[PDB]
Amino acid sequence: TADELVFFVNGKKVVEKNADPETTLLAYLRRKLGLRGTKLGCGEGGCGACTVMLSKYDRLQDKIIHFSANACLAPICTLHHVAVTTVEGIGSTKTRLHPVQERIAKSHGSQCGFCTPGIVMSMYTLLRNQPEPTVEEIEDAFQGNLCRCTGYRPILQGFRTFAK
Amino acid sequence: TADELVFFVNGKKVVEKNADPETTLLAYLRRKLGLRGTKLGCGEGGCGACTVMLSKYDRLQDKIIHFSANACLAPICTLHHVAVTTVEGIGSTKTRLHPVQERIAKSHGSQCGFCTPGIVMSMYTLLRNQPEPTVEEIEDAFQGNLCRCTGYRPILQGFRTFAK
Amino acid sequence: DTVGRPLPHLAAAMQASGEAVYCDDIPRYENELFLRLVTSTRAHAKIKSIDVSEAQKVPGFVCFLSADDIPGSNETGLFNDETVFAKDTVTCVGHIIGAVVADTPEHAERAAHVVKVTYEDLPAIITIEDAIKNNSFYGSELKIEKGDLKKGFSEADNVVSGELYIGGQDHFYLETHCTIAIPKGEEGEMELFVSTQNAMKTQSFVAKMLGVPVNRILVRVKRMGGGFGGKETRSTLVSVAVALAAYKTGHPVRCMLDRNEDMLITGGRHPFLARYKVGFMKTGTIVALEVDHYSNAGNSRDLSHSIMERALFHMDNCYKIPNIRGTGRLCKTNLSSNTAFRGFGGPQALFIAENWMSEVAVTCGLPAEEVRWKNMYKEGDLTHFNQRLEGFSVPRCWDECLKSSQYYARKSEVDKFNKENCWKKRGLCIIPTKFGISFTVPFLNQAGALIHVYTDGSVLVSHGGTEMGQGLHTKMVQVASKALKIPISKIYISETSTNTVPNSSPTAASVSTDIYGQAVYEACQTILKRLEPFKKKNPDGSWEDWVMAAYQDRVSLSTTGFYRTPNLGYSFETNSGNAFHYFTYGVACSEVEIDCLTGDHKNLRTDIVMDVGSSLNPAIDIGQVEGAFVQGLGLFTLEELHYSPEGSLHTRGPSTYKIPAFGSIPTEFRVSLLRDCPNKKAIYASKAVGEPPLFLGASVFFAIKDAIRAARAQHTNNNTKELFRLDSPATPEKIRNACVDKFTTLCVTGAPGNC
Amino acid sequence: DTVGRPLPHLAAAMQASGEAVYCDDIPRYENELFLRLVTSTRAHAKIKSID
Amino acid sequence: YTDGSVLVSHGGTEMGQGLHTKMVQVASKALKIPISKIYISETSTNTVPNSSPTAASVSTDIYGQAVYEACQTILKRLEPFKKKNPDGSWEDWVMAAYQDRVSLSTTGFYRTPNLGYSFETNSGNAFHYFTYGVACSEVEIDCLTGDHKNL
Amino acid sequence: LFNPEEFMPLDPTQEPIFPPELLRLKDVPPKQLRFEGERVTWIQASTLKELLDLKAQHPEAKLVVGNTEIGIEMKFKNQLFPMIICPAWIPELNAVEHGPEGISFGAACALSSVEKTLLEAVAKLPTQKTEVFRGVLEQLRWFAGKQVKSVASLGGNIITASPISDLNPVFMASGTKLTIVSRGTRRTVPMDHTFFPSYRKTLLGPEEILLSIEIPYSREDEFFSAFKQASRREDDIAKVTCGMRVLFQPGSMQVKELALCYGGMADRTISALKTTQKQLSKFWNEKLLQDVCAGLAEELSLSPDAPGGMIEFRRTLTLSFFFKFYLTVLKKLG
Ligand SMILES: Cc1cc2nc3c(=O)[nH]c(=O)nc-3n(C[C@H](O)[C@H](O)[C@H](O)COP(=O)(O)OP(=O)(O)OC[C@H]3O[C@@H](n4cnc5c(N)ncnc54)[C@H](O)[C@@H]3O)c2cc1C
Ligand SMILES: Nc1nc2c(c(=O)[nH]1)N[C@H]1C(S)=C(S)[C@@H](COP(=O)(O)O)O[C@H]1N2
Ligand code: MOS
Ligand code: MOS
Ligand code: FES
Ligand code: FES
Ligand code: FES
Ligand code: FES
Repeated sequence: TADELVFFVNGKKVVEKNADPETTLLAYLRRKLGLRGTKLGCGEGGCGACTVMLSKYDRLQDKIIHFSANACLAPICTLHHVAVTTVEGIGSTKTRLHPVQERIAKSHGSQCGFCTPGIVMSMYTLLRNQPEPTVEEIEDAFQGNLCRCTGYRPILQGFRTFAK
Repeated sequence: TADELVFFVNGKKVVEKNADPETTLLAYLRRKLGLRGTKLGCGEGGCGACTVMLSKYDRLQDKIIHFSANACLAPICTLHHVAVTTVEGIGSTKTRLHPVQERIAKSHGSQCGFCTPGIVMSMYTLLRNQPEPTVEEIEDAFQGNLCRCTGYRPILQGFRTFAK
Repeated sequence: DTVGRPLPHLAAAMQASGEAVYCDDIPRYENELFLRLVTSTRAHAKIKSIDVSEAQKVPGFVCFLSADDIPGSNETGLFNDETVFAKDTVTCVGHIIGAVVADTPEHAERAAHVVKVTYEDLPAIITIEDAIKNNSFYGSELKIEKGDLKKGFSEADNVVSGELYIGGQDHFYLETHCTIAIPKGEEGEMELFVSTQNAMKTQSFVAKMLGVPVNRILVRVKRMGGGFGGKETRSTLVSVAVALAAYKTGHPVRCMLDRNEDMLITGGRHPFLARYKVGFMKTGTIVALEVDHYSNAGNSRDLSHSIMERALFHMDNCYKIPNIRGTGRLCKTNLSSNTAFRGFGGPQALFIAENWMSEVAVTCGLPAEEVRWKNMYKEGDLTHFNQRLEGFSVPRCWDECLKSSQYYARKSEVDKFNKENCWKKRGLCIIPTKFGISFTVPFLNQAGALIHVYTDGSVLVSHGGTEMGQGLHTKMVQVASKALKIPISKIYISETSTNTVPNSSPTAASVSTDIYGQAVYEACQTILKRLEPFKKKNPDGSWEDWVMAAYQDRVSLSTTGFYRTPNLGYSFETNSGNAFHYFTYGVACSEVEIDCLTGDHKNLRTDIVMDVGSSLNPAIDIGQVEGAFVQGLGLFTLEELHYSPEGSLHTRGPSTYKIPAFGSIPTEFRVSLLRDCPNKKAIYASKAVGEPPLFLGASVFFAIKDAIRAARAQHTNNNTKELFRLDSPATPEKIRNACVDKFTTLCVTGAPGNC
Repeated sequence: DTVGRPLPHLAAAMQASGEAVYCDDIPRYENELFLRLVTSTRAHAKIKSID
Repeated sequence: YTDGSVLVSHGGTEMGQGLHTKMVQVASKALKIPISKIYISETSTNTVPNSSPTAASVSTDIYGQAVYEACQTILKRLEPFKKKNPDGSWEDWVMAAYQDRVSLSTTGFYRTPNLGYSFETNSGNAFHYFTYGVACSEVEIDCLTGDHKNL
Repeated sequence: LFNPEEFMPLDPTQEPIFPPELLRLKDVPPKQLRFEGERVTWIQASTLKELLDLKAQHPEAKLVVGNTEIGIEMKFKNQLFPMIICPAWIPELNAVEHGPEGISFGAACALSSVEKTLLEAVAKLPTQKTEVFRGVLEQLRWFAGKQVKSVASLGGNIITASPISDLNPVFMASGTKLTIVSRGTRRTVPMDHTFFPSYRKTLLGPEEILLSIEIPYSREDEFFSAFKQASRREDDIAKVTCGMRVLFQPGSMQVKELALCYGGMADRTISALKTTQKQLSKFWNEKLLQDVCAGLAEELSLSPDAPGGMIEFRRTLTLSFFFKFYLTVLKKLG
């Protein structure tokens, strides 16, 4: 009587046989899949701590598109045939950091670290759409990410290195 | 097309809708019900570490009966309409200890403590069958319980106080 | 002040109620996996393939782990001569090849059974005689020698030589080996909950296997359901495997061994073979002794060297022997590596001693007590390793045990019984013991504590020792309370952990009360010195007042304490230096009745007198005497391990391995602690009690041998000075076979026989 | 001796990778429950009943 | 520990300010060993009791001192082994200390001196010292909207 | 060491109540239940009829009552039985029936029930009628613990057919009667040497189930002993255990019947038939002792490499146990 929900997280197939419409992607990642890199900062779309990348083939555009989303507000039920990438999908200290991860860490752009995965996912998404962005494009990528510790300067300074 | 399995543990009803025939009472108590007073000592009936009391209304004797059993060899599928009493069913430090529990502890009858629940339940079961046992009945009650620490003397001394 | 009071074990009420948490009682994490070891079925073979195809079809199967999966090092064991996971060659049945990980312990079990190993057999060495014949030993001969043996044997009136074997022993801790490993996912950090007496080696060994610094690994030990030495080192077999699974999966993982796995894999007490020659006078006085000892060490060194050292230290028991030579060799065999077990080589060497001493008395035709007494050390004598016996209390234990057991009157009753009975016989024997106190490796004789006093006046004590049922935490609370002059209700010990006290020695050698007692005492002295100014200012105030004032004056309420046993360091090159801090002494008298037709026997009465100095806790110390004696009763008379000729253990559970039961203990069973004998050398005048009483179990063995002698006088021959060999354990088989009669010889059939 | 040098925060690499563990990132026990506070909707009042 | 790795615990907590980082830098300097040999895992009441909250900006000052003192104790205890094996490594000195039954665990403690201001007498030091600074900012306001830009 | 005067007194009326809900459920009529696992289907049979049909339908289905043997087989011997039937609920398999010739026990009767019943029989009846009962009780004396005895069934021990069963030698020596049934079939046989053809096997058909076991009263001039070795070193071999019976011609010491049956001397319970046959009409004296021991020494001789070892000890026990029986019979004969 209920359909299967099929999506991908970090390249791996998720088959949810009993999807609850109320379940957010953030709750699913953290409490069903045990991927805790994505964080709860507000649950209202304003802080971007829960930022992930979604990818899908656009039928109309005839290509694969990549964009950022707040996992705290994405119903898993919108994600049928969508691929999710989280912070753990792009690099790890156990294997190798992604350049975005290395640079934010080495540039002193992470203090408490709680906003860091969301900002990494915002920058990563930008780079997936535009491998050579401008300084302007870089700052705009972060209108939806809040950091209480750093005063933002080091984060922009570290990511400036990816321009233009 | 499986029937529900219905039994009691410490006065509380357990309804198991998907009983596996291979499931032992010891596994069920420890790993499904989270009652970890009952221990694994051997898995072959020799040690008594897993001793519980079983109670049922015997329809052939027209009588409620109480006996001890090894949880490690009791299939849950034999227990439909049977009541299980574990060590946590008779007393605790958070409520009141059963006299059996008080006396073994105070008589220096518990060292490492691992065999103590099984011995407590063997003694408990005797008293539930015979409120005024003899000294001989008391010793025979423990043919199935092994203790590696105490040399047994203190356990028998503390329990001899129940005799006459 | 509870020191010297019979305070129950602090956790006894919780243990009786099933509230006490042991390792496997810890709740499981939502994602926690389960590990089952995969183990060799051959004594000695090359590993030709490992097939996990059928195991992968088991529901809930996660992975198979083998040496190839280890990120750091596959080299482990106390002397770095073991593998975590056997790679190309297996060297005992039970040798660990790999592990299965699954979502439930039932699924791990199912998968493990269906893993298929292909082997090519290699020539195996199982028995000590195999090993001697093949020159298969670890290291070179150990030796202690004093006096002039050729001279001694020349002055001797009589010489007796012989061979004797003592079987090994499975620890049979009611809780088997257990580890939980929780990987943190940060920086190689891992937190382990382990049933171990040795958190330090666990921590180190896990660290080495992973290839990460020791500071990343935290090992916590709340309590063990028994240890008895079997968790001094061999606990790392399970811990390291489970840490690997945790590292590999990123999930919490646990393993608790089933009894049959535990008995096969984890090692036991060392079997010993002895070849001996004693020279003595017609009076029973010993003038010369030569004993060559051989231990069955199994497939790695582990603690085998130190065990043989302790054996050589105890080959005298309580007897002055002017010309003596003891040697020891460790046999390298295709059996699970044997390890520490309560007594640690001592019971073996002491049993060998009492055996030749029993033969001296028989040969001389003198009463055994008299020969023992006449040969006993005196206060201030030197041992064969030249250590002075100060406060030698055996004579006192002996006299008091003789009196309270009514030995002489009961001896006459035993004789009356044997005169009146043809197919049953009684025996009675009184046996002394001494047991040297300290690790024979000097550097292990160190102990740390860490004490915090919180601002409510409550005190948290942490020390390097672990609780395995011996009441160590109980004694440490009693000590801290006496030292600080506050009630025990104000003190708590939670667990033993590597991040509170680092580099701890294993909780072993019976010295924990001694050395952690001093460390705790010292920490307490520091706290007292810091609080003294506040007591001075407010002498009628409360502990809580003093503590709060100290806190508000910014005086630290946390300190370490440390103790290092002084004046230790025996040299095998000079045969000098103290091997031990002092000795614990005891005497046991036991009476038995044997059934000469079946080989069954009844333990009728046992009386023990034990020198434990001024006991910190008589109830706990009496409990230790009783438990240790019964384990020794098991070792010498009930417990027998049995192997196929191919070296596979047959006896893997309580159905085929018989530890003493409620009905096994002496019908009348009396223990007394010697009075007015304070020990200057240890905490509040107490003495170590853990291991010293176990050899007193042999009093039963030698009462059984006395009873066999009577059966043989009845049915076998007329030779009153006959020496026959009785190996340990004296099981019904050995007892029955020794009662040579018309049935053993088949004379009853009409054939002639040696009857 | 790194004192006086601009050494990055020790945990920064793990913070960027989502491997640094904060309180809620600790795995839940199988039997672990969840609490939610019930709080006053009034600045100053007697509590008459709770249903 | 007997591999030469060092575990530091102190009363202070990490909230992003890089206190553990600074404490490792201090320990490395005081012990004269690389930072890679030292680790801080967590803050806990069973390792360091009765801790003040991590607050008043003083955590580096005060835990830095406690860490320093504990390190000095360690160095003092290791010194005889350094002298016996002057061409050896940290790891060899630690192992020698262990085998000679020298304790490789110690507390450290610091109490800020000469503080005690009285509101009754208006005297006694309230602070140990002061931290100073100056900032110059320029803004542009939109007088029509109330918005502004920090220039 | 402790003070019992300070202990809380026991209050037998203040014990946990038997769950009232469970008590209400006892009125509900029993019916067949089916449980399905990863690997095993389990059917709880409510009626003998259901059991016989299920077994006819599924002859390979494994019976389980106490599981004290099947649990070991599954866990330790790797055995897997995809279909299990539990007949424990069936009244016929639990019935304790007093008859002219002996006491009948349903096959699911727990060893504790057997022991209770026999202990009562022995207290009430003349010594001369309870010789076999006392043999059974001696074997049950130091046999496991209360926990095992409360769930281990009488039939389970018999059909398990361990070479070291302590009960099968007594049942063989006494010609204890076994009532065996399938759909259609019903037959009663006294247990004799032929009941155990090979290792762990009995003389039952694939569908047949053991219904009841009748342990005989002893008769005039009939005497019984049972003995067992007090050590076990291997899982199910090489532990000597026996049942011994002699019937004399009326008022005589002349052997009319003799049965010496042994466990732990082979891969099944065996009867020393050749030895006992030779003693028929002989008198209970030293010559008989000598001839029986000689017979036993030969008939039961063990190869040096026999499984379980203890070769000399076991031979010696077979003889020493007969000697004890020989002397006991002499004391009983007066
Ligand atoms: C710790 C312990 C100690 C023991 N000590 C002894 C001992 O000293 N001496 C001794 O002789 N035994 C001993 N036993 C064995 C014990 O007596 C038997 O295991 C028990 O009686 C088997 O009965 P069960 O109901 O548990 O059988 P189950 O395990 O349920 O079944 C046993 C076998 O019998 C078959 N079966 C059961 N009922 C019937 C039926 N009525 N019709 C046809 N087949 C049937 C089953 O299919 C199975 O093959 C010991 C067992 C334990 C666990
Ligand atoms: N209950 C109990 N008592 C026991 C043990 C044990 O595991 N459980 N181990 C024994 C052994 S082998 C030793 S060495 C000592 C160790 O503890 P101690 O040094 O505190 O006596 O306890 C002895 N008594
Ligand atoms: O020193 Mo005890 O662990 S043998
Ligand atoms: O002292 Mo900062 O925590 S306000
Ligand atoms: S949690 Fe703040 S935007 Fe999702
Ligand atoms: S680093 Fe703390 S909120 Fe950004
Ligand atoms: S666990 Fe040993 S009898 Fe059940
Ligand atoms: S108290 Fe340790 S096994 Fe009994």
